[PDB]
Amino acid sequence: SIFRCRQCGQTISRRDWLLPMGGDHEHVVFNPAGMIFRVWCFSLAQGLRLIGAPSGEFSWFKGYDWTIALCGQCGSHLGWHYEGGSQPQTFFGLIKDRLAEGPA
Ligand SMILES: O=C1C[C@H](NC(=O)c2c(Cl)cc(Cl)cc2Cl)C(=O)N1
Ligand SMILES: [Zn+2]
Repeated sequence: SIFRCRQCGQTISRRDWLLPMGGDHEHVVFNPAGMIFRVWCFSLAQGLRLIGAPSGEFSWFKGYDWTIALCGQCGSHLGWHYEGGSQPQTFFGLIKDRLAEGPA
């Protein structure tokens, strides 16, 4: 029902807020360092700290620029916030295995 940061327990998001971007909330992707991420898309999230300036470089989602999303509490890299696109303008792509699911 809710998703917390796996490292410290910070409240991050909810199952109800999963978003099927391109028909699926799950997207498996790699960055230029070859790191594989299983990214779940969410319409909304909280408890994050978004860092740096948005960048389109290597964006996995056409038309969106990303900013890195850290856990606001412990600093763990939890994913990205996506903006500058259309339908929707913004969303979060969070790394599934950095989250823990549990009761509200
Ligand atoms: O949509 C995205 C987000 C994802 N970005 C990254 O992994 C990334 C890059 Cl490329 C550079 C730095 Cl300095 C830090 C990070 Cl976290 C990517 O490659 N495509
Ligand atoms: Zn945390």
